[PDB]
Amino acid sequence: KLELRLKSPVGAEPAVYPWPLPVYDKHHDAAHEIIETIRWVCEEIPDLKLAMENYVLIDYDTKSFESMQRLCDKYNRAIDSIHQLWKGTNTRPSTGLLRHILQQVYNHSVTDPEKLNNYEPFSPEVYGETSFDLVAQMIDEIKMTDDDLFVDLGSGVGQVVLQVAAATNCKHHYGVEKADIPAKYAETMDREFRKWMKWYGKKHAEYTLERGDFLSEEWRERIANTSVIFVNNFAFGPEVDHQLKERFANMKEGGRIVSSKPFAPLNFRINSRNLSDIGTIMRVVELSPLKGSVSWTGKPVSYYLHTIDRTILENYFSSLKN
Amino acid sequence: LELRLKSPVGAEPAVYPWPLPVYDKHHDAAHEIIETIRWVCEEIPDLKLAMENYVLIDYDTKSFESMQRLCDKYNRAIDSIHQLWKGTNTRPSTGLLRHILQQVYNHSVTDPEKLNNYEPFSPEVYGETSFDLVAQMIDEIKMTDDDLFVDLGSGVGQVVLQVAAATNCKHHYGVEKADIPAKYAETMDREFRKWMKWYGKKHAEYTLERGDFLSEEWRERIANTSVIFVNNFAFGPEVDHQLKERFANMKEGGRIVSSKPFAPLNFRINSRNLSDIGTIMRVVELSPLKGSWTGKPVSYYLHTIDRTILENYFSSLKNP
Ligand SMILES: CCC#CCN(c1ccc2nccc(N)c2c1)c1c(Cl)cccc1Cl
Ligand SMILES: CCC#CCN(c1ccc2nccc(N)c2c1)c1c(Cl)cccc1Cl
Ligand SMILES: Nc1ncnc2c1ncn2[C@@H]1O[C@H](CO)[C@@H](O)[C@H]1O
Ligand SMILES: Nc1ncnc2c1ncn2[C@@H]1O[C@H](CO)[C@@H](O)[C@H]1O
Repeated sequence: KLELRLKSPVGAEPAVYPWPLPVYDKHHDAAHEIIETIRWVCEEIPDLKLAMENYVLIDYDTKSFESMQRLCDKYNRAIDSIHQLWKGTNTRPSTGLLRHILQQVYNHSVTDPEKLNNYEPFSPEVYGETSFDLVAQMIDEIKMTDDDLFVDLGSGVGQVVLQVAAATNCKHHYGVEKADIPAKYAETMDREFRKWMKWYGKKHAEYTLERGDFLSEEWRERIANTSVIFVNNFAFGPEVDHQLKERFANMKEGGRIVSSKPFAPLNFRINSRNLSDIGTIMRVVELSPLKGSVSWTGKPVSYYLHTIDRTILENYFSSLKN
Repeated sequence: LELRLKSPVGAEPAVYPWPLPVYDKHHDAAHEIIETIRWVCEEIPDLKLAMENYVLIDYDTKSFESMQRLCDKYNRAIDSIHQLWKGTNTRPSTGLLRHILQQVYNHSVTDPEKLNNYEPFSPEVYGETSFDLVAQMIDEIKMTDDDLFVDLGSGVGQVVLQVAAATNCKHHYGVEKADIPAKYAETMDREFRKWMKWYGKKHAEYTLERGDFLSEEWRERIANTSVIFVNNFAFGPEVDHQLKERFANMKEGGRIVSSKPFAPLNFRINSRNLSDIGTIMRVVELSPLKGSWTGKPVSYYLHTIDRTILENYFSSLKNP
């Protein structure tokens, strides 16, 4: 009774919200999530926008049970008419819808954000601010096919994995996280994501979010067999950084690493004193949405693309032999 | 016990005290310093060449010496470029303006709790969607030096500052009645003018004033305004009614951009609704989703004063 229901556009189980509606933060709540969900479904199903009496999307009071109920009811009646129309007569989400889905999955999953103990700009709590856009730019730049295996080393609550799995056709996407609190929230993010993606009728690639230490023996062979590694190594100490380079040194030719800090200098010059360095077996480039034909107006951020290339070491040895 | 950033145009340096201020749970002045440096380097290519690249990768925001080293490397690069230019003002890019407006807010609104604003239109979240929707609005209405822009209920003045940085309107006004945002708007104004000079960026003339937009003085001022911006989403029926009476004195082609329409989108003039504001204005819903938008599914409303709607009704009665 004391609740609001939104029918799924594809006939999945309805989204059920209790009344009073949950509040996510000081300026964000479930009332706005309901309005935006309705708007997104109408935007991408044009018959639905035609069927719905749209005056309610102007005339609404988020603090009134009756007003919010009438808004949900108009949308649900329009869903029923469209289901009748389709009776008589499964794609990847757009970037805009995926941004909404990921936020919605986070709001239903991470109920106590204080527990994360994350005060850095890479916190799950601010993922929608810059990270989502930079991951979308990364997806467009780093071409992935069904022959690729994607791994996020230290995946937090799994946001990058969910975004990449919704956008690409990699064979599989993995997220590995060590810390207890984020790996526990990742279990809910996983269930909430699959549920919401089915509610919208959207496709995603296969993915797994797992609890683990990416420096373990099991993960050594797994990194060696990964074609695309994503790693937020910005705050990693020298030991972890060193151990990671040792793991990357076992990757196949053409294997790629995308990171927030470079693992080798951008201007690496192979000599007799730096033959041990990872720079001898990889090309490194700085990718910035500020560079190119990209219409970027966000933060002046960059990421780094590393590609395993053993010809740098091979050519130096030929120079030494001849 | 401080950090200094030299201006790329030789204005007074930006001075930050140490320990560096914290703005929120994930945002501080150390990130502001780094991003300021990155923006100046991005838009001055010789600067990016002169500066040692490692400096913006290996930094510790919690170390005075590390942050001082970072500022020093940028200041030395500014000095080399100033020497290069010795040896022989534009508008900010959208990206730089977004950074400038956040920076102006960070230095001005020290106690955001005081605003008592829990709505999505709060100054505290302006950079999230409002900034992008205002940028879309500026591209859509295409104001010239003959225009006068007025934001009715301007809060801390963010819309006025954005519009004045982007357009060549003769003047931009913000009028705010509430004490706390009107007081913060005075600081936003000073900080904006200072930061714009620091970057060497141009803006149009603007005034942020404390006042009641329903007063007699404002009645004549609204009548002489060519572009009104108003966030009327939470306005009661009395304010809404009084505003329509103000808009009814505007000139033909006068425009009102708002968060809620002042007249129905499907208004049809008849003998029973001749009193309605819909008889003298066109109304259209503008949505960035219609027409590369991936943000929130938001809309705003454009009203254009057009008394020919009323006139055609009378001429249609006399010419059946
Ligand atoms: C951890 C969640 C995330 C993300 C997106 N991202 C970046 C890179 C630099 C940034 N700088 C500042 C602020 C951000 N939010 C940044 C995000 C990223 C990419 Cl695209 C490739 C490889 C690693 C990373 Cl971490
Ligand atoms: C007050 C600060 C602002 C702004 C930009 N804006 C809107 C309009 C609808 C919105 N919907 C949801 C969320 C937002 N942030 C929205 C912002 C706006 C415009 Cl472009 C024209 C006329 C009035 C308005 Cl209020
Ligand atoms: N050895 C590790 N194995 C898996 N995740 C890790 C490990 N070390 C750090 N992390 C995680 O990496 C993330 C930062 O990239 C954080 O969420 C942090 O908990
Ligand atoms: N009569 C008025 N005069 C000036 N500002 C007002 C008036 N009424 C409301 N406001 C302001 O309009 C804004 C609502 O967008 C608030 O900042 C609020 O204080």
